[PDB]
Amino acid sequence: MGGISIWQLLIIAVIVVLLFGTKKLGSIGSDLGASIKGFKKAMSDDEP
Repeated sequence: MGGISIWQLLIIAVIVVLLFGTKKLGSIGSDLGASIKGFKKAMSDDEP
């Protein structure tokens, strides 16, 4: 924090994605991204 929010993430995410080779996110994000969707989806409901 202290200046890091979406902008830093954007540059970082872009660099990370090209530099990583778009292999990890696709390999880990598959279980990880999915886990959060299930998590967020589970808590997304029953909330204002």
